[PDB]
Amino acid sequence: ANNLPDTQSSGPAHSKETPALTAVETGATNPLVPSDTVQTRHVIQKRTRSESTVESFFARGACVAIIEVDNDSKLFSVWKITYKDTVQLRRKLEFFTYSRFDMEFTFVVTSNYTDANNGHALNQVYQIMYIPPGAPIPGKWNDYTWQTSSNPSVFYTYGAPPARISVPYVGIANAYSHFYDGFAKVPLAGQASTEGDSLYGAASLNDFGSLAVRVVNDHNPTKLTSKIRVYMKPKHVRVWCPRPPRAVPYYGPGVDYKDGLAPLPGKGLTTY
Amino acid sequence: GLPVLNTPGSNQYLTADNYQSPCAIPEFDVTPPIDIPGEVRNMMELAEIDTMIPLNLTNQRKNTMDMYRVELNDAAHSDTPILCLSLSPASDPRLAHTMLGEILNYYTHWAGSLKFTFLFCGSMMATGKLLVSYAPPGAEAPKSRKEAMLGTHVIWDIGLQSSCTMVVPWISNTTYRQTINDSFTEGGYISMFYQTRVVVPLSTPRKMDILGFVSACNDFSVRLLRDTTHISQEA
Amino acid sequence: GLPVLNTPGSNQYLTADNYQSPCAIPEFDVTPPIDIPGEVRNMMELAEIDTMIPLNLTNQRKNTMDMYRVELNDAAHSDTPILCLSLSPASDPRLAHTMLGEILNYYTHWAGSLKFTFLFCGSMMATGKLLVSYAPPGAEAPKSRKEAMLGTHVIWDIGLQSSCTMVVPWISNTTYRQTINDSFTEGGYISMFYQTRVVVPLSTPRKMDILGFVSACNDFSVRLLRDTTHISQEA
Amino acid sequence: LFCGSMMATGKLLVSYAPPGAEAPKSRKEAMLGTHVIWDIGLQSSCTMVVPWISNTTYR
Amino acid sequence: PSYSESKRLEFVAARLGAELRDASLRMFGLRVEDEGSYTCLFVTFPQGSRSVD
Amino acid sequence: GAQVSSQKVGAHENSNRAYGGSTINYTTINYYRDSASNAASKQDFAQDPSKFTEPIKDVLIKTAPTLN
Amino acid sequence: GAQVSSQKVGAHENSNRAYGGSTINYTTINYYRDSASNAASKQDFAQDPSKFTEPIKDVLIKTAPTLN
Amino acid sequence: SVRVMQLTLGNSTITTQEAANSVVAYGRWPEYIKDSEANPVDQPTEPDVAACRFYTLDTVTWRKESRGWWWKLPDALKDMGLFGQNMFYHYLGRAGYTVHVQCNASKFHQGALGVFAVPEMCLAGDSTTHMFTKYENANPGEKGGEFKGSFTLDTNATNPARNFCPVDYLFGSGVLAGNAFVYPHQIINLRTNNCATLVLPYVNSLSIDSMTKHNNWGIAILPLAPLDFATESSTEIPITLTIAPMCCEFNGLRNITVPRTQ
Ligand SMILES: COc1ccc(OCc2ccc(COc3c(Cl)cccc3Cl)cc2)c(Cl)c1
Repeated sequence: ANNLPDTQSSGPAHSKETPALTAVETGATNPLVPSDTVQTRHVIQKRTRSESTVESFFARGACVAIIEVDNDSKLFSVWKITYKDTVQLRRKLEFFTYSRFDMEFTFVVTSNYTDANNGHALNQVYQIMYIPPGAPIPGKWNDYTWQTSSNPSVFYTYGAPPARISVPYVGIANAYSHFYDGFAKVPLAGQASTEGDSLYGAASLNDFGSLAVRVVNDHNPTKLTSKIRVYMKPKHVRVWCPRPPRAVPYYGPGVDYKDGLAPLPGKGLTTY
Repeated sequence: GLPVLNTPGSNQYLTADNYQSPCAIPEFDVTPPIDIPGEVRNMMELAEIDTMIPLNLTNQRKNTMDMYRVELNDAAHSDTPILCLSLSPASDPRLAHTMLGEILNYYTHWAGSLKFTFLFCGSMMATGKLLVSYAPPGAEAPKSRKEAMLGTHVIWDIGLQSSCTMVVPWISNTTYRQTINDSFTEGGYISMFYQTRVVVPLSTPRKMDILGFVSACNDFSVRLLRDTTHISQEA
Repeated sequence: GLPVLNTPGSNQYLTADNYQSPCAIPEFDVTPPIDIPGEVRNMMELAEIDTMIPLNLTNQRKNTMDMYRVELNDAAHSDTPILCLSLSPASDPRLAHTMLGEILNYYTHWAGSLKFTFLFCGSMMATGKLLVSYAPPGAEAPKSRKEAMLGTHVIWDIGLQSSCTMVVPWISNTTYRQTINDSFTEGGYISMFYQTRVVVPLSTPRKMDILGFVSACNDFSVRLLRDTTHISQEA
Repeated sequence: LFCGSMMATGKLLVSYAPPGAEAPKSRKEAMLGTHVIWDIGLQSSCTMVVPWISNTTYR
Repeated sequence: PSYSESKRLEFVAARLGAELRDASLRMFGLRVEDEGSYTCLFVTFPQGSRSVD
Repeated sequence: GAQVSSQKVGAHENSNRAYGGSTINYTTINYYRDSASNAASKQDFAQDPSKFTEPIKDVLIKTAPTLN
Repeated sequence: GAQVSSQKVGAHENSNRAYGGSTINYTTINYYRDSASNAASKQDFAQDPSKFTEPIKDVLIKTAPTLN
Repeated sequence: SVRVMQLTLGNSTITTQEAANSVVAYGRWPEYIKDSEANPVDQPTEPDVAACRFYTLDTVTWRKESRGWWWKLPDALKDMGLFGQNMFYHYLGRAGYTVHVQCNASKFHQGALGVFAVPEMCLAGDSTTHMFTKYENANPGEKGGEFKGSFTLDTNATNPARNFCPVDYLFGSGVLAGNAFVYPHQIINLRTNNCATLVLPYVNSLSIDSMTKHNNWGIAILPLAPLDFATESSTEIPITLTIAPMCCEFNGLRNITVPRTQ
């Protein structure tokens, strides 16, 4: 996040040192600066790379999900936690193979009457319950699971500033894997083809669990719908192994492609 | 309690704010880190790595491996350009999709020097001298070697060292340029010509390819994070 | 008053927050404590106590005192397993309801070593050697003593010391495993075989039981508190 | 010693397999024993050392 | 398809790809390993980390 | 009356602030007279499980024979 | 437990306060025990791109012949 | 000089007279797990010279029409001597590698091969079903696979191939191939060098993992400039791949794993 070096003045040359010539076969990039190939003046550099630090690049709340609940089973909804339901944050994360950070979740809740001239309801309160992989998932908008004696819940009152909570680095590995070239199972010799088969590039069937959202108020016959837009921001970021960015449209959770396979336009070789 | 006064901006949600919030999973035993190879601290580190340029975007070559190959031949000397490009790293179709261009499309401003490296993939028996040029904006885009030679240029002699780098110095009026095609912040023209000609003996291929690479210099910086147009989502 | 700005998260109720609040019964004369025996500081203390495993969940034995008894006999040597188990402490039906399994079901991740102790309840006149085994995941689950003997194992000689402990070391790829049946974090197999055979003289019972116990080692830990599926409430 | 012309190039694998197994008949078997991958060029020759690997003190 | 250990099971769904689930299970065998009861619970990106016994 | 404790940093930012200074400390001040109003400090200690794991009168070594 | 850092002043007001004093400093205090609750300090460091730009075994000088 | 080298590992030596230096991925040389980064508690096995030696996989042939080749590690070495034995006998395994690609021609030939080492090299499949490629197809072993010039969707619903369909210009994963230079690499330009040498440390988000379930590195070879000779439309030059595992350590010994095949 710092300063750039100054440009030193450089005069003419006539020597056996040729920085302009190189050999990219080695796998290295030629570290030339302007003064290597032209005469330069002294410039005191004041520009910095403060905004391109790994932290500043991700320091934005991106939408990862839009959970919908109809307060007239739709009285409650469950969202399997992921960053792949949307494309924008996903593409930025995928510039790297591994990552490690904390997360900040902000929830923007909106609601409205479906009918322009019918129904009425008192102010709604929402419960956003996190169900860690293993915990019982709600079957009804009002069954015993909503007691949350151990699961973390967030109760949001409609109209209040967006709710917000922080989550630590929760991975079971030392870093989050954006790419996993493997399987969760190894098919063994002799077992039925139905056996030992698993998805390519998938780890746990339930990585991070899911969110169960519901309106706590008793539902009125009035037609109402609410949407909880989930925004996530990685804070305290560290990333490893850069990768080229996604060039063609995403086709699922994997690196699969199908449709926009011809991303580049035509342009004449000798056309400026 | 302590008397307070709520100021405008209260209860809002700025997508770019930086505040504290309660932890939903308190006292969690966080898995410690390990020293994984290849850690990155700044996005500009990635912009400084040579990435191959898709120079040949002709209808038959675009979106194939041929878009990266620019063919040369042993024909008699000509003053016509081998290739032409505009210094619009984030918007020119040939630069916009390189690693450098991809990163620039997440920012609104860019400033700094760039360098273009060309690799000769002909046989060892092939020789030749080429002129790589850069013309700052404001005049007619060079169409002959005679005009190109009047601007910044490097005369590349082919031999043992297979590649040649031409640095495009930061010559600008504004302190930062925009990542969109805009005349006010236009960057100039890059072109290549034959200085002499490619010469090969008998029993040797008379046509060969050259590959181009682009990377940022150590004085390169970008600012104003924005969203890219390189990724979309229908429905 | 003092100018303030309300940040997002204001007026919410995080079920896992940790704030102060006014006391509804101020100046209350609290009854002082007494030194009651058996105080607990950490839930892991309970996971380190041996608890009997319901190993025999066959239809006639499950949910009876017989689910805890695994019967042996003085038959000639066989290479077939006496019992088989999967190292899924929170999900395997035989482990999920032990004190260890009960606690693991209130957490999402577990890591550490475990130990299985077996008690021989035959007569004093009975002798025998048994092989207790643990095979890390990835290969075929052992079905003969020949395969089991290739992994971690303890050859138990029966005599004065009635019990034998086999430690299942922490051998994992991930830093923590999940408390659900998931192949990515699978733990391996536990099995028992006859090394020689149980031998008894005349006028002595030819069949006897062994009881199994499971507890966590001192390097065992769990994280991410969650709700258990072991308790429900209808209406 | 390579006695081809200067214009000739090539890479060869010289191998040594201690006794006891099947004598190598493919490069795949030979490559599992002691071997030197010879790249032809300026230095015309290549040496492969057959180390003393024996059970007896003398053969 | 992952067999959580009850060796006497058969799973028949168009898996490793997707469908989605109108899956059929089978328990052989062949003894009266009876009931008791059984449940069938699914997971969903929208609301559906839930089902019915 | 402020209590300043240090946090156990999990994920580290590419800053020196993530490794030292007041940037890895947190501050606390009690506003209520009754201790019941206080939050939980969560700086909780552990103990020896022996009272449960080995409530034996005559102490025994694992290497040595239990039944002697 | 307050952390006092200085700001990098961009646009300067016609004041001496715009050039010095606590007027170009900002104050921070952590209120939560878990480091996850903390904001980002943003005083982030940089590094050498060499691991990517020149992952070469035998180090080479730009003035000197790459292929030697 | 930058051009002459000799690599010795165990009982195997490789010599080259036309190198273009060597690349050490991310500047990290392979190493063993330190006690501070250790996870499995059991004593590891370290075969050393028996496993850390040069193994030559099958030779492929480069023609004017070739699109490219790919391999996965440790997969390509699963049947290689004692390295493969240790891989299958242990639940966990870790290793680094020295990849040496060989390709000689003559002074009248042209062509350039881009040799890339990619961590977590996930490839694209052939069906509309996501992540449908089956284990047997994803792990070809020493023979590896090939890149294609175009995407062709498998439509046989009765018998889906469940294979990869790596399009070359899309780097087999939906990214542009010209940007693959951000990964450790070397280029074998026929007018300059004979080979490419890359030293790869162990890269993963864990200290040790299952070698049968997970491939850490992928080796991709793409013709950047096609093969051409004198006037022979007909030209074929072999490309031999020699890889040596380094700092091998395995944990969790049991009975041997025998994976399902074809
Ligand atoms: C590589 O990029 C990643 C890695 C992990 C991720 O998710 C991990 C994750 C785990 C648990 C929770 C649970 O968080 C919550 C809690 Cl406790 C309470 C209330 C609401 C929420 Cl929301 C949320 C996210 C994401 Cl979104 C991107």
